[PDB]
Amino acid sequence: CVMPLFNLITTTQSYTNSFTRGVYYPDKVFRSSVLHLTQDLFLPFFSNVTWFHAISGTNGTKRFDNPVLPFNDGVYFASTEKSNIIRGWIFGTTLDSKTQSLLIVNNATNVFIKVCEFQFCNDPFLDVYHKNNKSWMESESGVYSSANNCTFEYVSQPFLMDLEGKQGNFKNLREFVFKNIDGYFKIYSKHTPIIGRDFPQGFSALEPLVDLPIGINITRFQTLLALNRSYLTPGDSSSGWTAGAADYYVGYLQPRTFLLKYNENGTITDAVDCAL
Amino acid sequence: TLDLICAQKFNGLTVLPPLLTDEMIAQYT
Amino acid sequence: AISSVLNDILSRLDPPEAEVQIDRLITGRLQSLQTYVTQQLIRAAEIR
Amino acid sequence: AISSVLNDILSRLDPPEAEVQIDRLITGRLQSLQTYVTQQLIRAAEIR
Amino acid sequence: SMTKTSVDCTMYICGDSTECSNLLLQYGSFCTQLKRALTGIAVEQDKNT
Amino acid sequence: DPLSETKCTLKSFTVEKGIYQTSNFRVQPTESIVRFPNVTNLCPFHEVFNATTFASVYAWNRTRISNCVADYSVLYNFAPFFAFKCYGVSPTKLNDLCFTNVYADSFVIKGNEVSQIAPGQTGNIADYNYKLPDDFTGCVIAWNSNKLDSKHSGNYDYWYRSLRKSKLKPFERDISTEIYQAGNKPCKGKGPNCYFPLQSYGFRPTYGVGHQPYRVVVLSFELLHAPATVCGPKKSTNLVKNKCVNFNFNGLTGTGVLTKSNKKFLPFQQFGRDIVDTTDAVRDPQTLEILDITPCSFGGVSVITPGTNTSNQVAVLYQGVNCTEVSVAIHADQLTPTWRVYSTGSNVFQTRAGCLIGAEYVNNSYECDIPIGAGICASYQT
Amino acid sequence: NATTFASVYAWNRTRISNCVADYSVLYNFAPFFAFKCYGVSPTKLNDL
Ligand SMILES: *[C@@H]1O[C@H](CO)[C@@H](O[C@@H]2O[C@H](CO)[C@@H](O)[C@H](O)[C@H]2NC(C)=O)[C@H](O)[C@H]1NC(C)=O
Ligand SMILES: *[C@@H]1O[C@H](CO)[C@@H](O[C@@H]2O[C@H](CO)[C@@H](O)[C@H](O)[C@H]2NC(C)=O)[C@H](O)[C@H]1NC(C)=O
Ligand SMILES: *[C@@H]1O[C@H](CO)[C@@H](O[C@@H]2O[C@H](CO)[C@@H](O)[C@H](O)[C@H]2NC(C)=O)[C@H](O)[C@H]1NC(C)=O
Ligand SMILES: *[C@@H]1O[C@H](CO)[C@@H](O)[C@H](O)[C@H]1NC(C)=O
Ligand SMILES: *[C@@H]1O[C@H](CO)[C@@H](O)[C@H](O)[C@H]1NC(C)=O
Ligand SMILES: *[C@@H]1O[C@H](CO)[C@@H](O)[C@H](O)[C@H]1NC(C)=O
Ligand SMILES: *[C@@H]1O[C@H](CO)[C@@H](O)[C@H](O)[C@H]1NC(C)=O
Ligand SMILES: *[C@@H]1O[C@H](CO)[C@@H](O)[C@H](O)[C@H]1NC(C)=O
Ligand SMILES: *[C@@H]1O[C@H](CO)[C@@H](O)[C@H](O)[C@H]1NC(C)=O
Ligand SMILES: *[C@@H]1O[C@H](CO)[C@@H](O)[C@H](O)[C@H]1NC(C)=O
Ligand SMILES: *[C@@H]1O[C@H](CO)[C@@H](O)[C@H](O)[C@H]1NC(C)=O
Repeated sequence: CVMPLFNLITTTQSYTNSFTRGVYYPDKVFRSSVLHLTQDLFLPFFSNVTWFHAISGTNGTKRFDNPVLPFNDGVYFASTEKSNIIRGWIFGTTLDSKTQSLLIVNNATNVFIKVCEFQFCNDPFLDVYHKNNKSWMESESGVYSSANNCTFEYVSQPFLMDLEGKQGNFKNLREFVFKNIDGYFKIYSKHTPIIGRDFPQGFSALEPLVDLPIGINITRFQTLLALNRSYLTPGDSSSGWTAGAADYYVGYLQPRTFLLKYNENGTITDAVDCAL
Repeated sequence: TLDLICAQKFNGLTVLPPLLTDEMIAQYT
Repeated sequence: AISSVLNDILSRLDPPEAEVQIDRLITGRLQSLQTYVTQQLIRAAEIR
Repeated sequence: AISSVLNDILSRLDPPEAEVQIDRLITGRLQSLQTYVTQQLIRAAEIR
Repeated sequence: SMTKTSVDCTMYICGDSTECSNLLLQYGSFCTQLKRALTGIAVEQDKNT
Repeated sequence: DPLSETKCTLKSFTVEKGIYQTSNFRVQPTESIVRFPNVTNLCPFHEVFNATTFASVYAWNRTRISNCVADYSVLYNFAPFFAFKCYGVSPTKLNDLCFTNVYADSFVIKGNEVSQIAPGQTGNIADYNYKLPDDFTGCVIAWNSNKLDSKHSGNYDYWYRSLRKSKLKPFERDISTEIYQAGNKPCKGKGPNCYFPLQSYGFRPTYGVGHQPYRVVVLSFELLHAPATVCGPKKSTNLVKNKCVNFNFNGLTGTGVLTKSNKKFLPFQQFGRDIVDTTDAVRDPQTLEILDITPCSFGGVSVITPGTNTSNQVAVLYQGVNCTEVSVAIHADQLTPTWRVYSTGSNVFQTRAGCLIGAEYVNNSYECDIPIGAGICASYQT
Repeated sequence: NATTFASVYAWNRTRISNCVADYSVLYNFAPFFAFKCYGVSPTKLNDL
């Protein structure tokens, strides 16, 4: 839990429109060429989501924005980045060793999901650095100091996510939905390539990624950002920790009734927000 | 012009053909 | 049911015990609505 | 009832406990059939 | 005319379930009535044409 | 025979000329098939039920049971079964279902407090220690543990919550040690209007049976057919296609023919439902195959009589079914009304109204006598 | 908390009226071996 002194900038919460993003598959049932009315926790159409930036400035000031946010009934997270600065999230009520806390982290080789009474630091983060100027790798020493009374551990999803490159814009529109229903933490996800720069207009249903039966109380969450020990920007001799450019939007799920359109192919191609 | 039809036929709900075919109605007309 | 007022049943019972009275009232009122609509349909046929 | 599938109710309960759910389903489906037939009779009167 | 339909009570209500059919026998001749009404409707459709 | 079924439908020994919708035909399943996943490792029920130490009731121990075959015959071995109350599921059927997950809530209470462990119950343990949901489905097993949870000097390691500000919500665990406050005066320690919420049980062997320690395990189930996961010990059999069978896919029971499907299920999708919420396709637990389910052929059966005084001969119409499927059903004695009408080869005619057996299709045209349908009529003629 | 209680065959009848019924007092001096409320939810007793 050692954090080198930085000229940290206070987080500024911009606002923008959700358009028609945030629609996922409510269930595991296959449907074809149908219009399904479903009541579920959705991100309402043209909802009004918060925008945060995580960047390092050219004047030495680095915007390391990891504010603690409420979870409410669920969270929709949208992310655009090139160096995978966003690496995971923390979930819990008190975020200390008193209560069990959930932690999802990218290990850069696998995906770690733990449920323990972690002794999180003030601003937990993942320490990525270059050993022997030969091996880039990540460490979790900056996230928590100790772990005790662990109840769930899951090392899986050996996927590097963004692998095609940065053709259009980072090809890394990472959209996730986190829900907590009946002790089930459900993660839905979609990796949409970006036709444009930020938040393109369009429709893309979010296929479920992983349903963890952790069965813990979650009310608050926080993003985790990766800090690299210099040698990211060519031509810069400033020996210090630097973070790449990343943008992330957060919206909140609410109980809505949606009319989803399944084409003949099993995929949701359009949706109507009944209360809009 | 006159799957929903298969699903209806799948739980006891059948449709009976009319006694006069469209050809006989056309003949009468 | 114990009473014909939904607020009374909701105030005097826990949900598991309230659903029985709520269901008796729902069945009775569904039947009344169905009877009204059927009589209206027959009368509207006569008026047509 | 606990479920709308007769096979599920028959598989998850002993007969004495299953008859309650079976009877709820029978009542609901009898009502649906009666409503369908009454509407068909009124419509057939109009068509006649 | 209109479409002639036929409905099977046992299949619609208690589809291939013996326990449910035995319980349904306790409601009397509701299905004889439903079947008779539907048959009358169908014969009337043919008469209309 | 068909004429007797007509007579019983009309409740008369005399039948007039006409066509009578007598009964319904159904083809019957020939085999029963069960498909269950790879799983063979038994669930760790012994670990939960035979644990060396059990947590306190106010801190009830939650154990997750998943990805294993749940053989409940082990439960009968090491348990006297003081209480075996299964709520929402028949215990004798526990070996036949697949449950999405199993949750084992193990704790120790007093003997007389066993009845409080049930939905809708009231009491100290029910309201302040462990509360079951109103729509709880699962089982509750309670058995005496005096020989292992009692001490001569008193077993004070077990504590129960006696006082709390509000009643515990379902599946809510309270471990706070804050001193209970009665009124508005704040509590800074033991004294007036201040009491410790946790009270030690002090189990002793010399105590009565109603006060003896009892180990209670609540098995909570979520009976959903999409995730499957944990089912009981049924030996899965081979899969047969294009044959009306009784299929059991991971607890989902049904009857029909399973055929190869062109439907493309997304990896997370386990089954498909038609527009009116009827199961249309399913996924094989073993071969990961998409199988279209079609219900076994069925329809109405009408009897055409020329009048019982004119003749005792009848014709039979199987409504809305090909003559080939009917003939196959007779050849495999699958049809439900088992009074098969003798077929001569010329007896069978294919109408748009169904399959007609027992009438000879002549090429002439006459005025309609008994309306069969789709322009076809039948009459008693030379 | 009466000093003497009447016999069961001569059960003692007491009239409670014209007062505010605060049932939180009942939880103070009672171990509550049985608290069976029939026709009313006990947790709602403070609201009626
Ligand atoms: C549903 O998926 C199928 C199978 O992938 C798609 O069918 C293909 O369509 C393309 C584009 O016309 C053809 O080149 C292929 O030959 C088709 N494959 C077949 C017929 O097996 C179909 O287009 C998809 N439906 C959509 C996207 O609406
Ligand atoms: C409830 O108790 C069980 C044992 O009765 C615990 O299960 C153990 O969990 C640990 C976690 O490190 C495993 O190493 C053991 O193998 C498990 N089994 C046994 C027999 O010890 C379980 O963790 C407890 N749950 C809670 C919430 O306390
Ligand atoms: C039941 O017992 C109560 C006391 O438990 C009696 O109430 C008393 O009634 C007398 C009547 O003269 C009053 O003076 C007292 O103040 C009351 N209270 C007490 C605490 O003694 C009541 O009368 C008894 N009822 C019957 C029918 O015997
Ligand atoms: C979005 O929130 C902002 C906060 O400034 C408010 O002005 C605006 O009305 C909100 N828009 C919608 C669509 O809710
Ligand atoms: C979850 O934690 C929050 C914050 O501590 C608390 O208010 C809430 O009651 C908890 N939920 C449950 C079900 O215990
Ligand atoms: C990350 O993956 C490595 C192998 O690539 C593994 O040994 C390690 O335990 C994982 N977790 C870490 C470093 O926290
Ligand atoms: C873990 O459980 C033990 C045993 O109940 C308890 O004493 C301790 O406070 C818990 N938490 C940690 C962080 O060890
Ligand atoms: C219960 O029995 C199992 C299986 O033999 C054993 O491993 C375990 O230690 C026992 N628990 C006790 C005796 O508390
Ligand atoms: C079960 O095992 C078979 C081989 O015996 C395998 O093909 C199949 O995929 C397995 N089922 C699963 C993984 O669900
Ligand atoms: C009966 O089956 C044959 C062969 O499968 C088929 O060609 C024919 O169309 C079917 N009959 C009708 C009336 O569709
Ligand atoms: C019950 O308590 C009240 C209030 O202190 C007191 O007046 C009464 O005498 C007590 N009754 C007994 C001790 O029988």
